Amino acid sequence: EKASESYFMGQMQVARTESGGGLHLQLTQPRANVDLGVGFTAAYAAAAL
Amino acid sequence: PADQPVHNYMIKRLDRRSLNAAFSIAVEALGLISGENLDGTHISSAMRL
Repeated sequence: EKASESYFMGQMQVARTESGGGLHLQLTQPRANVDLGVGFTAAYAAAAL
Repeated sequence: PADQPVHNYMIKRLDRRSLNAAFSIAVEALGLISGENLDGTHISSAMRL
């Protein structure tokens, strides 16, 4: 739909952890969503096979 | 015969100990404090306080 889902982007995060073969840099970011309109706002179509 | 003014000499040792304490801080509230990305309104929000 023209605007079906709301959507919020959080703030990126870093996470260091020392190791032998160098360094691990797991980088994460949290996000959120919610629908607004009453009724549905999307559909399938099993088009081809 | 008279007496002389006596005196003694004492040697003492310094016994060493040490105390420690600790706290923490939550990853979610890390960048909320030092993060200089917050431009205009989050710098005086309620959650920052």
